[PDB]
Amino acid sequence: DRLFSVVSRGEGSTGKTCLMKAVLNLQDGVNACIMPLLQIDKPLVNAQCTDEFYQGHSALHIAIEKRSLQCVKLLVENGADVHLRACGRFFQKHQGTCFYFGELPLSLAACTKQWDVVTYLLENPHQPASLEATDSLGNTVLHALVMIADNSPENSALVIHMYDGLLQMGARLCPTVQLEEISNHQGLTPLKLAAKEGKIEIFRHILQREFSGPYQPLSRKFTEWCYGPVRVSLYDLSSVDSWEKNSVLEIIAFHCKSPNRHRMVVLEPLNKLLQEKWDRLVSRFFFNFACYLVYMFIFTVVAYHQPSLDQPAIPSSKATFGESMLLLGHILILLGGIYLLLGQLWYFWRRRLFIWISFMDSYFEILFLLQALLTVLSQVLRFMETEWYLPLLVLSLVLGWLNLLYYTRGFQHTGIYSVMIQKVILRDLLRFLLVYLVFLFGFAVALVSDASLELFKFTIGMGELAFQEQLRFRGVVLLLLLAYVLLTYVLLLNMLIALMSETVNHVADNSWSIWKLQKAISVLEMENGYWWCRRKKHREGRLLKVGTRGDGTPDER
Amino acid sequence: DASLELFKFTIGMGELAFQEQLRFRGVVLLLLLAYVLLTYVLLLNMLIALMSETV
Repeated sequence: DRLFSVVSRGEGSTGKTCLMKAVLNLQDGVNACIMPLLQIDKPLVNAQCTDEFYQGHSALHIAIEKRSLQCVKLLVENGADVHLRACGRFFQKHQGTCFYFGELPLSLAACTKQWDVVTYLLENPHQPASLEATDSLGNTVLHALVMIADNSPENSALVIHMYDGLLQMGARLCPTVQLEEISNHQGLTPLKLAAKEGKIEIFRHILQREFSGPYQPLSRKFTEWCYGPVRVSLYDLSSVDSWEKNSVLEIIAFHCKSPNRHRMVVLEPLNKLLQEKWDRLVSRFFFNFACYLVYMFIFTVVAYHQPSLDQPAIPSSKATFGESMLLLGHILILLGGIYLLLGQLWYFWRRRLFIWISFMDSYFEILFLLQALLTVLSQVLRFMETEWYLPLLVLSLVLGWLNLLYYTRGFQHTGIYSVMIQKVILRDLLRFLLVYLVFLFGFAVALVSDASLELFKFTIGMGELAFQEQLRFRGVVLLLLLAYVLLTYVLLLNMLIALMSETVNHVADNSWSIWKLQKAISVLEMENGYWWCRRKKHREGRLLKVGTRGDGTPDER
Repeated sequence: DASLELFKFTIGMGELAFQEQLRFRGVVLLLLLAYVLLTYVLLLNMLIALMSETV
């Protein structure tokens, strides 16, 4: 064809005109055939590529992508649009795609540090760039700069300096429009979206933001009392006072894409803010701690002083004060069970959890829900007048004894080894109980092929039961079977020690991260589960006296 | 008696296994002995990880 070869030397399925194909090659960075396209048909320079891949794409986007200047200066005198979307299947639907490169010449101009065409597209007398522009997802230019971030500090540095330079132009070219306030169609600011997808470097950059030059509502890290060896940091703290959109640890609690969710609480305003809120208010959880302890004492003395009889729901035997303490402890114990049960069903209907499909998230709530289910079947079964109530009351008892050690969450030694054993609940013993109950399955089948329960009681390892059956010769088949007991013995001790090689090597600082994460979530969840009234929601400042020695030049003006 | 013999049941050297055919043994020592496994690997874990702490 003369068109594609004419744009090679000198279609309708992809919207590729001879100018579009003429931009698809750069060829020493020139395009000299723009004037006949001006003769034939701003609709050509802003033309959309027809294909499903590049739906909405124009040549100006390649003019950014070719990193040239002749393109962007001669693809703009014919009326180049800026506010135009380019959402297709080269774009933001699926993973493994050039996801959100910006769909927008200001955005993709601002992604790869092309400050000459950001500044140049901010100075064209055709259509100045909408900084507040957005897409069908609500993701603006800030969400473009945050969703492009990665774990590499080179990309973090170029994005943070092109980002802070974009804030420098936004404070110079088009001020008085709060671009950070603008949210997505999900309805989250780039503070809330950056903390949502877990970009601690740019959310940190929001928290570390201080603007040299005029004027004050662009900084976030404030200093009011200057001193040499003593720094006084102030913060507006728009994080926890966001009672309208979300709390930050709700969209960190629950995104549930988290690449690095655990480490980010160590970062400063969440850390010291939820610490001072801890030793404000949250540390007085000891009342519910000892209250649940005395609760378990009450069910302990109800089920423990169970009178030996065949008639359930008996009257006071005998007529003394202690049996009034028994029945009183019974009406008190399901009286508190209704409070815990309404708390967890409110947690269900509000918190919307866990359902589908394969991998269970929190191993807490299977135990709370299973204990709740077996204890309401214990209650209704107690109304159904049987004897089978008591072993399930023992089940809710001992599983409640396991539920005492959920409340072991903080102080400085105990809470962080509670993150050690909590993490080893999250990692090691699940596979160990899988293969160990498989090997007890083959072992208990192997001894049979009373007898079953006595086979369960043969081996903790405490068997001396050795068979008097002189018919089935013992001698090879327990030689290699007891050799297989040696195989699973050193294989499961090997699985314990090598399991500690798996989880222990990595849990050094993640105990110091998951810990203050766990009590951080507990802070923002005692202000949730307890429903009622005012938490401290003032945003005037946060007084911190950092005693870091500075003997240089502050020179703050 | 029952208390002191319960102290002498477990260094770990118990073979006392109950002849009481009334109180069915079988789930409640299944998950109770599973809890003995929990405190066994949890306190051996507390020994080894305690040596991670102080050693």
